[PDB]
Amino acid sequence: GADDVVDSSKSFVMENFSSYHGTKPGYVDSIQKGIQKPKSGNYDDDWKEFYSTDNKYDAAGYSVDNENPLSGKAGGVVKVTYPGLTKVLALKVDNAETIKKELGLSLTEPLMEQVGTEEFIKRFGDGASRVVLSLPFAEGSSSVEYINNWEQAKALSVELEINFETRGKRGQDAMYEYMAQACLSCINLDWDVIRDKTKTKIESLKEHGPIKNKMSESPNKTVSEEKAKQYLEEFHQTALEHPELSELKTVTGTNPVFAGANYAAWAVNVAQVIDSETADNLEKTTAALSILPGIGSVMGIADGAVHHNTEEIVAQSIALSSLMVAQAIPLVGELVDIGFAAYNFVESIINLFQVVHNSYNRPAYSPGHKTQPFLHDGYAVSWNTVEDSIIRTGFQGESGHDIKITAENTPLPIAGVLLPTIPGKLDVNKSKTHISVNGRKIRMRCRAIDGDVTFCRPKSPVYVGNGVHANLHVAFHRSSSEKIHSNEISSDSIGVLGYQKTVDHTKVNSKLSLFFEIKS
Amino acid sequence: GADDVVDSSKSFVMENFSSYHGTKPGYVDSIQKGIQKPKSGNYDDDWKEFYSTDNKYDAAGYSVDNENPLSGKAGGVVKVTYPGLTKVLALKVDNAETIKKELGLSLTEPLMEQVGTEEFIKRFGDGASRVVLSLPFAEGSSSVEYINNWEQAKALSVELEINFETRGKRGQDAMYEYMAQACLSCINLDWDVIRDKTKTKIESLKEHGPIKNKMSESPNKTVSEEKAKQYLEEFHQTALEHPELSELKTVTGTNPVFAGANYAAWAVNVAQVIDSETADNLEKTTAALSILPGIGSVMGIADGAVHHNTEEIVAQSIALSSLMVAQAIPLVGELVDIGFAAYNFVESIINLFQVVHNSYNRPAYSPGHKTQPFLHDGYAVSWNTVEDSIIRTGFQGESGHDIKITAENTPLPIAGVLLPTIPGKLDVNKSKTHISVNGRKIRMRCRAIDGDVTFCRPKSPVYVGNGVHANLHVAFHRSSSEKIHSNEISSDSIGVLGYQKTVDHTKVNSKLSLFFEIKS
Repeated sequence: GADDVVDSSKSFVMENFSSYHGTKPGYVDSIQKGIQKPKSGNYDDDWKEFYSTDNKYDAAGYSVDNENPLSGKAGGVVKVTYPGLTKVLALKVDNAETIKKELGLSLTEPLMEQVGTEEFIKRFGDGASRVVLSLPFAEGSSSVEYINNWEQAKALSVELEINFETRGKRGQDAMYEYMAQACLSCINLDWDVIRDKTKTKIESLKEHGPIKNKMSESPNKTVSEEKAKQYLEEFHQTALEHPELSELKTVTGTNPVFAGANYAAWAVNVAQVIDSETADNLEKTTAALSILPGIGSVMGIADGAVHHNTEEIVAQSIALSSLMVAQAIPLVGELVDIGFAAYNFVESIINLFQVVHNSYNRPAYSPGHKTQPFLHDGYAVSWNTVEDSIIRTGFQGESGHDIKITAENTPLPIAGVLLPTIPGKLDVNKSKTHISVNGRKIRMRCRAIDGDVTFCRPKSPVYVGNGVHANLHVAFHRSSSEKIHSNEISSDSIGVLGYQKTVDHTKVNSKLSLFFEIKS
Repeated sequence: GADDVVDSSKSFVMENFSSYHGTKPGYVDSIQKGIQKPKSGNYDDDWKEFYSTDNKYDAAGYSVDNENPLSGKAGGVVKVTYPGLTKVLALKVDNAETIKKELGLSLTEPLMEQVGTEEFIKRFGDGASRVVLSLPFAEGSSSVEYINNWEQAKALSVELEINFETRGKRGQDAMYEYMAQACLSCINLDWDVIRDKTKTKIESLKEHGPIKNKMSESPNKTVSEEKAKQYLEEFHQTALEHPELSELKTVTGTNPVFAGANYAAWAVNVAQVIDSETADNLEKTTAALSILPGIGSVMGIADGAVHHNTEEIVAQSIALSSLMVAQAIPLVGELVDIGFAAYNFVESIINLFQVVHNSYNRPAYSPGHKTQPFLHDGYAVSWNTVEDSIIRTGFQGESGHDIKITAENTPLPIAGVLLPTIPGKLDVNKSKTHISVNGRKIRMRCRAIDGDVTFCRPKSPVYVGNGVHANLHVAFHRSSSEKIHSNEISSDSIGVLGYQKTVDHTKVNSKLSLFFEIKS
């Protein structure tokens, strides 16, 4: 029925309904004369339309130069307003055939065509001058996408929200500073400060005796990739000794992702894929750099956290990466000017920083929460469904909870599982708790540890891998209707235990965590 | 309603309804006198019951000695038959409160109690002498689990299906040879042959000049773990040169998982966790060995396939592993007799082989098929739902397909995606195809490659990692109602491309495959 394709709760009517539209450079002024369909030349006749959104910051992402989409200039965002009263109709599905059939409309005329006809709107407009469809912007987003009938969009009034090119910043800085307003702490850095600090640090580092000497030491010739990495590793060790890098050094030691070997491999990789034509063009540089592994070493991003979180540390890491890439270019080839390290290398990587910082500033589930997998030591585990991750409380009775388990290649063991328990309010049903391995149901033997943890081991050995997967089913029983209190529990996760290894001279199992939420 | 908890299609009535029950050693004869509730001492008052199954081979898995569940003897399987007519009632959920409420029965008396009362059965039995509940055995399984009211189970007639101890085989060989009857080729090996071949190969290998000399060379002293691994690696290289290992050598070279370094690390790991008490006890040996990583090297299992698939190669790998572990024991400690390498080491690992071979012999989805993830190079990708993996054909209109993407730690790029296409019958809708990164919707630029592939790249750089995940949404449009024909397509997978690397002196992207099925 129509409620299968339309959400009446999120449908509504508004007077002067406004929304936002990202606009490419060169059209920021011309679009403000009026919304008009572009010239001929698509993918779905039913979906011809003019697109807008409720989120001006999402709209800013569609404003970059189409001929240089990765690195080009952003135009701006305009606000577009319908005069009068508009019915926004929220959809539950984006399939034109389903929407057409379930709304009793003609299946022979494009959906978006009919949305714009006087019939359809006297019928669905609830007294509105026009009808605009709505859809969920995307998975992981709360924004709203608006689909406007072109003709009806002629009625739109258009004005400026922001012109990114009037700010006169370098690269895409204005666009990303704007998007950062869409609101782990937060990374909201000043990139003019970072760029100036980076140039300053590069010039200043290059005038140190030890670094100058290291520079001389270079083969300054094409040499094998392992020799190049060894020299670059040495260079990194030298430069990090200097005080303009002191903060970097301190973050460097807290994580192997940040070690000199990883900077060396990144710098060698960069020099290997940047030829003279690419070095001269920001877009081509960005496309090349953007497909390399290892950028988290330069970015100080590991374990879900952005560790290079101040303008000072970021400028230090970019400065150091720049001079390492300058050192690596003559060790891989002869035909590329090392000016790339100071110019488009810095310009491009600054752009990549802003993309990734932008991702980490958006709400997202951590590994092991809801349906995001926990990936670790070659395993993948995850809650089968979102409800599995909720442990309901305040009632007598049972619940069951499914956890998917597998591994990437060779067979890896599952040693057991650490579960929460609370006498009366949350006991493990050890009859109904089991692990199914390619459909072989394996029962468990469990013992209590302290008072709030039950540890269960399979009664036959469990292995998972390419082609062998498992379902861990956890059954809890509740003899009391008393609500669980958030300190009767000492962890917020179920701990699946993988293979045994030695961490700092102690034998422990690989830990695979599924985070739960107690509710109700 | 009752149809929310009961499946009338899989419910039925049978005359002389029989099923199977795994029986622990010492109870195979006594159980055949009659089914009886054991003495007092559970987890859910509603679920007191006697359990059976439709699959005698699954039942065989519950027949092992409870005091030695990993490695102990298996009793057998008995067939249990109800005289007369039984109503089997299939359930859709295993929650006693939900089942009780929805079936209009009392919520104050255990479910399984009421199942056994004359009331409930005149009412649901459709003229049956008793009522037995049914449930899905497990995830990934097609077997059926039966839950029998104890009292009503007094009526059961019991006979022998198999006594595993009468076969008089070593270890658990009878149980696993039986389970293998439950039916990539298949691994159905004769383990008496393997054991005899293994003893023979060990004795024969130990009498070679080169291997004897290598033996002398050993420090024969406790030494560092890296020195031990170096010597063991040398030893492995020596033994593989001898003709009784020729088949092993040939499989050895086809895969780095099988290289001498991995055997050495396994053998060192084993020697490190086996003390004298553990070496003397099969169950304790098995519990220790079963939680180690790396067993696929000895098993020849990698990439979803069992490469050591003949009695000859398996006996060669176990023989070689045995003598390596004999060499590693004095290099880690002084208090353990190397007789462990020949006795319980071989006994235990044979048991682990049978467990894993048993897993690979069961039907299962490969990585990237249905909802099993494809794990590779630190990424995880998967179909969001099972229907996403189906591309329907034979109609004009659109479909959409969601692929979850993330990575395990530091930010890794998504370079683009390779998609199937067929003019008219399956075109990419490049307006509605996009990738959402923590809710940031990124559009694509696509180009055709040949005639049946469309390659799409994001218009802003995509990275994923701990805390950053993506949804790839693929929209197809169909201008013809003609059914896709299975040679208009040259691959059965969508290819997500990750970071760039060099494979045999060529630059390629990490390949992440989502396998689809064309249907309808």
